[PDB]
Amino acid sequence: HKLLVTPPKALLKPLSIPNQLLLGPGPSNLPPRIMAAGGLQMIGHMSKEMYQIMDEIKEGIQYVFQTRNPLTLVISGSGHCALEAALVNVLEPGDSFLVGANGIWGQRAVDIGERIGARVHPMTKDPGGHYTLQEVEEGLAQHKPVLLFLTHGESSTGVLQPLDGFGELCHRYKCLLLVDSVASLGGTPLYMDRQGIDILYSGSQKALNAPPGTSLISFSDKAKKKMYSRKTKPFSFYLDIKWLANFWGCDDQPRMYHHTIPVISLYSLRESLALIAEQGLENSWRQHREAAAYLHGRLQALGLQLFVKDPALRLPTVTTVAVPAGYDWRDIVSYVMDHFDIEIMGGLGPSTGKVLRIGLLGCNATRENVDRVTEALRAALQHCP
Amino acid sequence: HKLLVTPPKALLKPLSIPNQLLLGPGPSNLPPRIMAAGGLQMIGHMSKEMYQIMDEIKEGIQYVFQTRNPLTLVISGSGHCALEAALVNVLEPGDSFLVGANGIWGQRAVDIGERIGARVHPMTKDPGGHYTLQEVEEGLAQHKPVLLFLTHGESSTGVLQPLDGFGELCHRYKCLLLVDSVASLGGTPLYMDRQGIDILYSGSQKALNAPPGTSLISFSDKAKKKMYSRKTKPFSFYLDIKWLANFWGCDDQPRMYHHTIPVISLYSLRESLALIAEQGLENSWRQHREAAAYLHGRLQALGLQLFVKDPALRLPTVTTVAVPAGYDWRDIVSYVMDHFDIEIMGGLGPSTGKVLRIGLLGCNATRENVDRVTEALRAALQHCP
Ligand SMILES: *Cc1c(COP(=O)(O)O)cnc(C)c1O
Ligand SMILES: *Cc1c(COP(=O)(O)O)cnc(C)c1O
Repeated sequence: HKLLVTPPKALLKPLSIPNQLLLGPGPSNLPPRIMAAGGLQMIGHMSKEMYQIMDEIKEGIQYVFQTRNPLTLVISGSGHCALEAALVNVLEPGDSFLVGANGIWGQRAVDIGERIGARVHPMTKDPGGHYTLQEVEEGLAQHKPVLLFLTHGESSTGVLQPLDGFGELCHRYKCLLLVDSVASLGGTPLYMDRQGIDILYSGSQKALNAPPGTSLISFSDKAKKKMYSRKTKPFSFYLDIKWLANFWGCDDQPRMYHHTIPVISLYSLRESLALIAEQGLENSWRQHREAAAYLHGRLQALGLQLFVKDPALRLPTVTTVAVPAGYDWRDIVSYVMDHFDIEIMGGLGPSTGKVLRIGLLGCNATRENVDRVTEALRAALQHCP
Repeated sequence: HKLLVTPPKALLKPLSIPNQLLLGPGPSNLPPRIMAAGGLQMIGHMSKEMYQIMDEIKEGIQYVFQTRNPLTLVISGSGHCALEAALVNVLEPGDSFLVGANGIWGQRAVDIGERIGARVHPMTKDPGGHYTLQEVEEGLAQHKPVLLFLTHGESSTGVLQPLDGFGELCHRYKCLLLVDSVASLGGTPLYMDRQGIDILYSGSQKALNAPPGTSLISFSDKAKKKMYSRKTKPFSFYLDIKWLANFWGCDDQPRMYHHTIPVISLYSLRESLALIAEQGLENSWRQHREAAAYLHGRLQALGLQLFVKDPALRLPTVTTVAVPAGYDWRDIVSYVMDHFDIEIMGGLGPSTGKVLRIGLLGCNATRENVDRVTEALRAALQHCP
C-alpha cells in the first residue's frame, strides 16, 4: 500500500530555461508566431476543425514541395521517422535499394535499409562528395534497384547536391527517387514534380523554424502504386502509409482513427507554413543564398577555411568550416556558448572532429546572426588555447 | 524556372481555433501551466540544460510509474509508438507473444506483433471482459510465451483490469509482463515494481493533460537483459532502444545523437509531471475515483445505463455508457458538440456503435464537467430524435 518513489524535488521547482542563440544545424530559434500557437489550447484530435487545419497543412506541404501529389502528409515524428516511414513502406524485404552514402544521412538510410531486410548498395563517397550524375547512372544501372536515396542538403558535410534529371533518369530505369530535403527545404531551390522526385521528405525544425518532432512527406503516384500493391506488410504499424494516408484525407474513405496526431505541434507547423507562404519560396531561397554568401565572406576573413571547396556545392542552410589547426575544436564550441550564449556545432558521423557547422535557418538566416557568430568565433580564436 | 503551386490562400488567414470542452477519452484540455511552457523558446537539443530537463522528466516517469528501473525514458511518439517500441525491441521474429485482446488496444498489440513476425496468441474476450487470473495462468502455461501484453485501463471498453500477481506469476514462467497504462496512469493505482511489471508504457495526452505526441516507457532489468542480448536487430532504427537508452542517459556511455527530441513537447511533459508530483499520486487517484463515481450517479439518473456491470471494474478515467435504444448515437454526440461545445466520443474497435465514452482526465476530472456533460446529455436526450 506504500509508495516506493517520492515526488522528485527537481520537479517542484519551476521550469526555467536559458536564453540561447541557436546557430547550429538545427533545431533553430522560433519566431513569435510559432511560439504563440505553441501556447494554444487543445481541440479534438478528430474535430472537423482539426481536419481543416490538417488540410491547410497539406496544401502548405504541397506549396513548399511544389507538388500536387495527393499522397502528401505529416509524419508524427522527427526527420528520421519520415525517412524510416519512406523506407518501411517502399522496401519489401528483398527489394534492391541504392544509397548515396555522402554523409551521415546516407548512412542512416543504409542502417534502416539493412534493418528492414533490403539489398542496400552503399555508394560510399568521402565527406564532401556530391554524387556525379555520372556515378549515379552507373550505380543504378549496375544494381537495378527499385529505390534510390539521395540527400539534397547534406547537413553533415555542408554539401548541396544537384538533383536535376535524376528523376527523369530513375524513371527510365523504372526506379523511384527518394530525396532527403530536411536541411534544404525552404533554403535552396527544389521542385518535387518538375524534378520528378518520387518520395520527398523534410523535417519541421530546420528552415521552417517549427519545433522538432514532426516531419513532412509526399509520394508520387508511382510510389503510391508500389506501396498499395506490396505483398508484404510493413514492419511498422505506426508508420503504415495505408493507415496514415486515410486519416490524413488522402483516400476515398472517411478518416479512421489510427494514432493521435500531435495537435499542438500541428498548430505550430501550420503557422510555419503560413509564414513561408507569405514570404514566398523564391524570396526565402534568396535570403538563404545572400546570408550564406555573407557568412562565407566573414569566415574567410577570420583566417578560417570553408570545408567545401566549390561554392556552387555549398549548402546555404548549413555551413561547414574546417577546424583551425592548433585548436581543440571543442573549446571553440564551448567558448562560443560560454561567452556569447550562442550554439554552434561540430562534426557528425564522417565529418566528426574534422569540421564546425554553422546553420542559417528561416527567420534566423540573417546578416546580424552572421555578425554575432563571426564576432563570437573571432574572440574564441583569440583566447581558445 | 516557374512555380507550379501558388501559396495557399487558407494559409494566408490567421490561425483560429474553436473553444471546446474535451470530455472524451483524450486528448484532454490543457491547464495554464502546460499551455505556457508550450509557448516557450527553443534551447539546444543537446545543451546541458536540455539534458537536465530530460533527467527531471526521467525522475518524473519513475515517480508516476513507481519504479527505479534505470531504463526509463520518453518515446518521441504517440501512445502507439511506445507500444510499438516495446514490441519491436522485445520480440524477435519467432518469439512467442500472448495478448489479452480485451479491446482495440489488445488488437493493435496483435497487429504490431504479427507485423514484426511473432507467434502471437489472441486471448479474445468480448468488449467488457477483464481477463481472469484464471484465464491467464492457463493461456501462458499453454503457449510458453516470452511476452504477455495486458491493457490496464481499457479506454475502448471502459474496463479497469486487475494487475496484482500477474507479475509474480509471469516471472515464475520466465515470462516478462507488458502493461499499457496510457489511460490508467495518474487516474487509478499502479505500481510498476511492486507489481513486478516488466514493460510499462503510458502516453502524454490522457490523465497527465500534456499535448499528444510523446509517450512514457520503462523496462525492468529482465527486459533490459532480453533486449541487449537479442540476436536479431529491431526492424526499426527510430525506436531502437539501444540508441534511445544512450541518448536518454541510461548508459555508461556519453549521449550520442540519435534523433532530435521534441524539445518543446518535453517542456510541456516536464510540467505535467511537475503538476502530478505536487498534487501527489494518491490524491490524484482519489480525485479520479470520486469524479467517476459522481459521473456514474448522474448518468444512471438520466435513465442511462453504465456499460460495465461491475463497478470495481470501471475505469475511472474513461466511462462507457450503453447506447440509449431508439437513438442514433451519432446525433447525441453531434448535439453535445453542436449545442454545448463539448466533445464526447463513441465506440472504438469492438465497442463501435455499442457505446458512448466519457473521459475524466487530470485537471479535467471535476464535478463541474460531470455537471456540464450531464446537463448536455440530458438536453440531447430531450430533442435528439
Ligand atoms: C536535421 C536533419 C534531419 C532530421 O533529423 P531528426 O533529428 O530526425 O529530425 C534529417 N536529415 C537531414 C539531412 C538533416 O539535416
Ligand atoms: C489514448 C490511449 C493510447 C494512446 O494512443 P495514441 O493515440 O497512440 O496516443 C494507448 N492506449 C490506450 C489504452 C489509450 O486509451
